[PDB]
Amino acid sequence: AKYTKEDIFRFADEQNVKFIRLQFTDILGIIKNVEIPVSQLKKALDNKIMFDGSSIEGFVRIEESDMYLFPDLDTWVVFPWTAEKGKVARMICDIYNPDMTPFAGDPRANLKRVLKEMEELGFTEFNLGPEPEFFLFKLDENRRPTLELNDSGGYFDLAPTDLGENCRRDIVLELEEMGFEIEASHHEVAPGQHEIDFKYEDAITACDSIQTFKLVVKTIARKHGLHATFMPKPLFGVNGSGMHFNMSLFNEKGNAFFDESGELELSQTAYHFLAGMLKHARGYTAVTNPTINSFKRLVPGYEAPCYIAWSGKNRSPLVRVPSSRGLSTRLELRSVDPSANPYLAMAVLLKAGLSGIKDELTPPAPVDRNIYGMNEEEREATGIYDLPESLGHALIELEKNEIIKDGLGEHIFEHFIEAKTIECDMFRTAVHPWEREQYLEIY
Amino acid sequence: AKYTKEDIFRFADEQNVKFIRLQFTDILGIIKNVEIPVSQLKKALDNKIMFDGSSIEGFVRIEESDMYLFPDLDTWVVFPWTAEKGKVARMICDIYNPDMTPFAGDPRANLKRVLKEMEELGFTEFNLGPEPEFFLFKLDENRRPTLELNDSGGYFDLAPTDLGENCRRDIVLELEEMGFEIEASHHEVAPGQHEIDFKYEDAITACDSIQTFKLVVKTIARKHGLHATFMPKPLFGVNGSGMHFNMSLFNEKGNAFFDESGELELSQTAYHFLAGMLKHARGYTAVTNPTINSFKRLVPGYEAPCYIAWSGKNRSPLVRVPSSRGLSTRLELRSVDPSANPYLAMAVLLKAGLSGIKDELTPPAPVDRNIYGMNEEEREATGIYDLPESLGHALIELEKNEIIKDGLGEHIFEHFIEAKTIECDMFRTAVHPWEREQYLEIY
Amino acid sequence: TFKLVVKTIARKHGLHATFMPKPLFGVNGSGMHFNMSLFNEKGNAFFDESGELELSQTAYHFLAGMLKHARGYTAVTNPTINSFKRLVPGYEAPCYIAWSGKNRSPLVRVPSSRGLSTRLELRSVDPSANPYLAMAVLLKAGLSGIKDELTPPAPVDRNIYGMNEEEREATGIYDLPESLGHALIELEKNEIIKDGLGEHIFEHFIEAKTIECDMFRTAVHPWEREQYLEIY
Amino acid sequence: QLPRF
Amino acid sequence: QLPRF
Amino acid sequence: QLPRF
Ligand SMILES: NC(=O)CC[C@H](N)C(=O)O
Ligand SMILES: NC(=O)CC[C@H](N)C(=O)O
Ligand SMILES: NC(=O)CC[C@H](N)C(=O)O
Ligand SMILES: [Mg+2]
Ligand SMILES: [Mg+2]
Ligand SMILES: [Mg+2]
Ligand SMILES: [Mg+2]
Ligand SMILES: [Mg+2]
Repeated sequence: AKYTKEDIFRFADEQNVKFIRLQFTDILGIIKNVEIPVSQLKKALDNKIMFDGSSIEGFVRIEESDMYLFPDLDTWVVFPWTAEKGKVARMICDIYNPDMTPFAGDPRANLKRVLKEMEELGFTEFNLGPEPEFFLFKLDENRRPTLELNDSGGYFDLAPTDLGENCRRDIVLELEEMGFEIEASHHEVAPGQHEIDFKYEDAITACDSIQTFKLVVKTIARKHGLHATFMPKPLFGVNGSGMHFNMSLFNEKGNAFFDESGELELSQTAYHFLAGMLKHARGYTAVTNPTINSFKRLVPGYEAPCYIAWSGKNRSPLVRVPSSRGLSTRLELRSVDPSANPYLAMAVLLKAGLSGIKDELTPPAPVDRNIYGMNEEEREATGIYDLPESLGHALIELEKNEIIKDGLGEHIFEHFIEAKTIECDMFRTAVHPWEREQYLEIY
Repeated sequence: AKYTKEDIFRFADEQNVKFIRLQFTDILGIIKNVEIPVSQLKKALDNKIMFDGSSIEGFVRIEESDMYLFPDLDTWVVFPWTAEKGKVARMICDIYNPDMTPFAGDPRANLKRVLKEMEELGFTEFNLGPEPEFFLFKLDENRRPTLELNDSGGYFDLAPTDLGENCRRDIVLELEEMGFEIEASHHEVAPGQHEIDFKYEDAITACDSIQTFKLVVKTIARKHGLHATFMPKPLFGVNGSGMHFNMSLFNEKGNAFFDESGELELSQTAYHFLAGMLKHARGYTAVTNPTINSFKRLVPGYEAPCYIAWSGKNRSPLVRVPSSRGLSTRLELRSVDPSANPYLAMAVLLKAGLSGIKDELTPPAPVDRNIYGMNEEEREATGIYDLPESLGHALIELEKNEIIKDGLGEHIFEHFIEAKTIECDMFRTAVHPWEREQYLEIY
Repeated sequence: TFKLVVKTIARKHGLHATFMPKPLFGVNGSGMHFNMSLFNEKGNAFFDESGELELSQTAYHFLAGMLKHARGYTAVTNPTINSFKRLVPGYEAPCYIAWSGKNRSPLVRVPSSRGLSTRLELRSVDPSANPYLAMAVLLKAGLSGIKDELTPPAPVDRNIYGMNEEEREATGIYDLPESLGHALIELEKNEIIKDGLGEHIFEHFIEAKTIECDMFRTAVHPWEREQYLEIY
Repeated sequence: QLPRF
Repeated sequence: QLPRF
Repeated sequence: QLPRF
């Protein structure tokens, strides 16, 4: 408990806020919110605000359903770009049924349920550190995004330099001012691609920070006449954007993944987690990569993962074990992209790891022989398997796997499949200019 | 034997031709040709012209291979648009190995081999009538095709009218002048879409007429400042272009598909042919629809077939039996599109029908209950199955089926598979503007 | 005459006809493959129905001579700097000294036609070469091979591009010169090609080509600026 | 239900 | 082999 | 001698 009701009232009085954005996240990952004046703040703190819960279902909503808006006090953040006519503050809210029960269709509530299951098994917390990457594009005269990148930088290069501009520096400075724990910030391989690293927090706090980071980055980029995009693969032939997740599991003693007497200084819990993560990777690939464009990133030659394998040092492994040990022991999943919903991805990953721990599965031997060297047939003999190549195949794999369904819940699973099958069909029937440039004069 | 060598020499002398285009068709269906002066014509008639046979393989060619250019005398056609500085004539040529053996990789030779097998089984000829449909687009200032149709017509409508233009009328008039047997011509459902029907000839003659028709239509449309395209689905939300094939099998007595004493006035041979065509439809769907744009046409609601079923009167059946009987008895396959190679499609269809006749398979009962009414699950209980939804699935079905491989030959099968897999990989990794319009701003 | 007439007619129709070996990067180059046959009183000297591959011993000696001195006359057959931009892998231009009846870009190819049409095809020649000098050096190499009765190496059909340079240098496969300077050095080393060119032509050709190489070497190209002006 | 299409 | 690509 | 240069 970081803040209380009285603290929130005092903050609202002293910082002179007149608007509060009670925000939440739908199934598709879009940040939505209800806007209330400061005069209603007390009612908001009484968990008495009603709204339409069907919006959580996204565009596949059918029937209006009334739901409560239980806010979280610890998520109180005051925005700085609010001029003087009253400031704006936000609090991430939980969704509750009218019968005082958390909504099963809320991704945050689902993540809380999965964390409760993990605590039941014996662990304390699930620390996560994300590595989101984003692209910056120049705006047009009509304030519309173009295809021109802001700079032709390189990997870890000092490309933006000093003397103005350097949108990454301004973004990180305002994030630090807003109260974000930023570890580092650097230029990525692709031109105009930047990465900012976070500190390791709890699962829920990390997801909330991810959403707030996306919002703040987009707003600040729009301030400086730029468009910040988190599309997995905005351009062809260039490196994509990833959101590598470094996860660690903790218990009463400390880090559960660390064991000085184990092989690679890894505990049996870490190996069981690896086995669970690798066994069901084909299952949750759809959740971790939910857009059609996502699977355009999962292609060989751009450091994105393409095969289900783990290693300590390899060219684009699905799961990577960083060399750091002790309390910093962690497992990195590299298949996640910034377009994914953080809550759903964390829920499915935690469910897979928990299932692996419960079943005590033995992970396959790590591969370090450049699996890209052989053909598909030459590596299918071993345990190396391909990730789904399209969203439709990933949706089929979801519909087959049961543990991921249990980790998502029936409501979320049904609405996710419905929305994504529509997206697949919409993309399948469309006629793209690629076809009108390959078969127009030819045929 | 319609023409002899002396006839060809007399024609060349009297019509004053100075150029002869010895033409052929590659695996991909592109019309290719070697151009020789009239002074070499005698050598051309001696089957002594050498050329690079690897061009038949298309872009996937590796090693240069020398091959002969056996021409066909009956295909002598003199083009009318040649001004006065010498005329241009063409003859479709067969490809022969240097050891005086027909090339196995030539689609025409493969079709001849399949026809030889059919004659061995006891039949005489395989009459075919195609129904090609094409779109007309207006050219730009730089003589480049645009997306604007030439007219907003309708199905069987008198849209182009009189008083100039009416490119369909000019095309059919020049085709009649060139020596084409045109049955009828009309406006199709889509605006700017036109169909011209042919008379029923032999398989080889029908395929040659199809290729010549494509060439002549494109040239004449270019003459009047228009672009004629045979792309299966140039535009979204509009009717596609098809090349329905009406096939009939003949014997010494007459039409083998006609029997006054049989059900529906159809012989047992016709039913065996139907069973063979329906059994392997999932197999040769790749050959009949060889482009990515093709499977954009195979969508419900635009009269294109989507399910493996046959009927005498139904909304978009895969195989349709026209009401005409007697010597006009025929089976119509509607899944073929103008982009397909006529020789390969005829070869695979003949192989499927011949296999059905040899195995004496019983065809499924015709469906007339509007299969579109039920869902996929409600119709999968019966014999109704879906056609492949993408070119990759069709390629997999090709790689599984053996009879279609036998009907294509090892050389053609391998090169077709290689080219189509390259095409699928090229399309899969591309980033289309659809993806940017759907995710650049949202994410 | 063909070059002159083609250029004139292309200029007539508002076009420019060029015989540059490689006008554009990443696109196929232009070649001038030579199909040569040697005749005697009886008939074609390269044809023998009783020989292996229906080839006479004269044809094999000619092949051995052509392959032995290929590194020597590569300069004469490819006399421009742009020429060696064409001799790169992946565009069907030859890059290794080998012969075959059917292979992806061999240096010397034997067409399947026989009888009076028996011939050997050299594919390293480009349209920029002087036809007289190229024919002189090729004839000298073939004649030397016939006189010495050299045995040609076995043909290669295993896609030599599959292996690395080291894995194929163990066998008789060798690389053609990669630049005009190396080709000029190879010319200055070889003596039979000098005899086939004559002292006057050899000296003047060497002088002109060395001047051309020096002129190209000291130039600063926009590629260099695009690669280093901003980085450094 | 489906305003995307 | 691969002019398309 | 050297018009090119
Ligand atoms: N250097 C890196 O590891 C970047 C990886 C790449 N940007 C991705 O999205 O996976
Ligand atoms: N009216 C029709 O039958 C046209 C059919 C449609 N044009 C097709 O391509 O199948
Ligand atoms: N198809 C071919 O053989 C062309 C060869 C290539 N143009 C060259 O210059 O060698
Ligand atoms: Mg990174
Ligand atoms: Mg990482
Ligand atoms: Mg029609
Ligand atoms: Mg029809
Ligand atoms: Mg040649």
